[PDB]
Amino acid sequence: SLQPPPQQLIVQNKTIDLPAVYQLNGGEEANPHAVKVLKELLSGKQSSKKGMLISIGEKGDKSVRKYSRQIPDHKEGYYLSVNEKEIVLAGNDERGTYYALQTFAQLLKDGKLPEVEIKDYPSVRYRGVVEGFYGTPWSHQARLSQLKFYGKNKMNTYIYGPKDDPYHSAPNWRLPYPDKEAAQLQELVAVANENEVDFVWAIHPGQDIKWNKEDRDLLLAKFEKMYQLGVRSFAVFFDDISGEGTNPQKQAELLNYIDEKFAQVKPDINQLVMCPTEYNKSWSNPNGNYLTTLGDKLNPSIQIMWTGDRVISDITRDGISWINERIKRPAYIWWNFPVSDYVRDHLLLGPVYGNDTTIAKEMSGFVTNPMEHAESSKIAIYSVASYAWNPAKYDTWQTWKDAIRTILPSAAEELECFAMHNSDLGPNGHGYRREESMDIQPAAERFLKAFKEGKNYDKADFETLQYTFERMKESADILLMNTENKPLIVEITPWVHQFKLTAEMGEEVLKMVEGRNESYFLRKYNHVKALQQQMFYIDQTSNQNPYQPGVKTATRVIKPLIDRTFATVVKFFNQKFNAHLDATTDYMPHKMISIKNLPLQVKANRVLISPVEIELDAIYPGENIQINEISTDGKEWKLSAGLQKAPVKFVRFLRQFVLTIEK
Ligand SMILES: CNC(=O)C[C@@H]1[C@H](O)[C@H](O)[C@@H](CO)N1CCCc1ccc(F)cc1
Repeated sequence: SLQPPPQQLIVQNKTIDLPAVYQLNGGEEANPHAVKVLKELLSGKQSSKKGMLISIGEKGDKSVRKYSRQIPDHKEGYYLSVNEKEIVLAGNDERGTYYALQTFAQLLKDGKLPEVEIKDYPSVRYRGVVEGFYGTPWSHQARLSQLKFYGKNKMNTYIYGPKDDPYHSAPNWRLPYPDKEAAQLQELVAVANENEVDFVWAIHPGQDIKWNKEDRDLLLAKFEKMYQLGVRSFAVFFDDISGEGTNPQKQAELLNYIDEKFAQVKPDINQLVMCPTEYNKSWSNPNGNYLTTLGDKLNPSIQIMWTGDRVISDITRDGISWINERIKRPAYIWWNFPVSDYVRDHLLLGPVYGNDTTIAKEMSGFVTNPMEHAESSKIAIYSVASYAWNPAKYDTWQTWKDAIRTILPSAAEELECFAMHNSDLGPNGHGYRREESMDIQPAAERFLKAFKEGKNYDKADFETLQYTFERMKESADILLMNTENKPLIVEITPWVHQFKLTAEMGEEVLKMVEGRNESYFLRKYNHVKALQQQMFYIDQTSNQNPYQPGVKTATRVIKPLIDRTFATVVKFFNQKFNAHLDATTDYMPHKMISIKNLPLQVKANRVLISPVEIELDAIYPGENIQINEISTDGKEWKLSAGLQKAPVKFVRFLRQFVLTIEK
């Protein structure tokens, strides 16, 4: 298995030993980065002329003049051959040679190579990642890990643009980075170069830019500073802004000025990219002509980014033809997956799919906007790298599995389990969803329908659910203690905790279904209620960000199954034994009687009704009561209003109804 899969491949049945004795040809000529990889693979240090010849170099080098005709005439292309007599590692360019070695490293198994002929090259010119999300920007160590990962998977582009980096966006995009950050960026660029990645530094000046000489000069001054730090590719983002900065004429003029007075004046600047204000069809106003202005005015060499028909969308043939006709060039795709900054309580670990596989020539580039969880994003990144290199043979599920086995080989099956049930985004404003838990979806749907209707569920379906919950617990506990990729485990641990609780709860609820006596049923019932409380605790103490705090897992299929199964069996119990057990499926320390069944939610220091009287579990100082009588007890009482730290336990009087309290 090779990732990305090469364009052309011919395999035999011969097994070549990684030669004890080798003769290196072209070590002084070839890409130093590629040579370093090779020499590292050759600890079989017997290196005389008496050994198996190994030819490495770029097209035009003396080392590979023979195989000149086999080398693909594409940028970043290469030719690789292994047989009994000689090994060839010939790239069309230095980066092509490097990519030949990355494939060669995958072929090396058990210290023995297969007899293969490979002619390979990318179908998309620019492939990689744009760190362009809202939230905590990737740590320095995360970014270093990312760059080495890109090189291994032949991603040649990394676009730096964290929305919450103050020196990337407003107002301090005018200011140079402090010495610490500057030294770190200098290192990143160096590491990027060592891994054949283009470090593209983006700037995001649109929100407060003045279309005058001062701001223009300051932007160029900033670019000049980044250049001194080693940056050789640049970008200007105009996404998510209002006001004068949205002017297409001014944007195009600025970019063209940057191109003509900086990009072309420097001897070695590669990529120049811009992100438009209208970066998807849905936000494009047909009443005007923003995109056709950019397309006509912006110099053709300059790239224009695009997220598809919507903010979050997959790329289609009709969609890319639509934008391309207007910007007068092939779109540079900005794919908003697996970015989760609008569903921050979810991890998006599912496979990469939905993007048309035949449109490689219709795009200038393809980059993915990831989660602020860097390691967790490697699943999607690895897949995009595969897709972008050879879209014609992109295998959705095989690549997803290959990614997981690469990222965490010591616990691949456990990570698959966790990831399969952590891929959907849940409900959101963009209406973007992904498949989740499809393996067990059919058995869950049948079981619940039969159970509710009082019909007999199939034993097979029941046992599948049992197996699933059992597997989830194993996976959760093994992942917690995994020391192979510690940074990964740190990222997902809160979800892994919630994942195990979900599985434990599922087991206990199934036992309530099997329950044949009252005492045992009650024991299980009390255990479930305690587990609910534990999930609440994690939801309130982990991932407490300002936007979607907490931790949600297995939301598409499994949590609804358990909740609905728990509610149903409790109803049956109350009917049978004339009891009044609470069939609530989510713990809530507060109460709200009156909408009669609308549940309360605790988010940070806020108590709210899901879009009348509320009773808190205690007396708190009140902050305010936003909306769209106060009391400490039911005796004495007193589009928004404040509380001024007054003691509150009861409130009395739907798009929002939120009580904020002090902590
Ligand atoms: C190509 N550029 C973008 O995709 C811009 C932004 C950021 O990159 C963000 O990571 C991504 C997905 O959340 N986009 C969300 C945009 C929605 C949004 C909705 C309402 C708003 F008020 C502001 C932003």
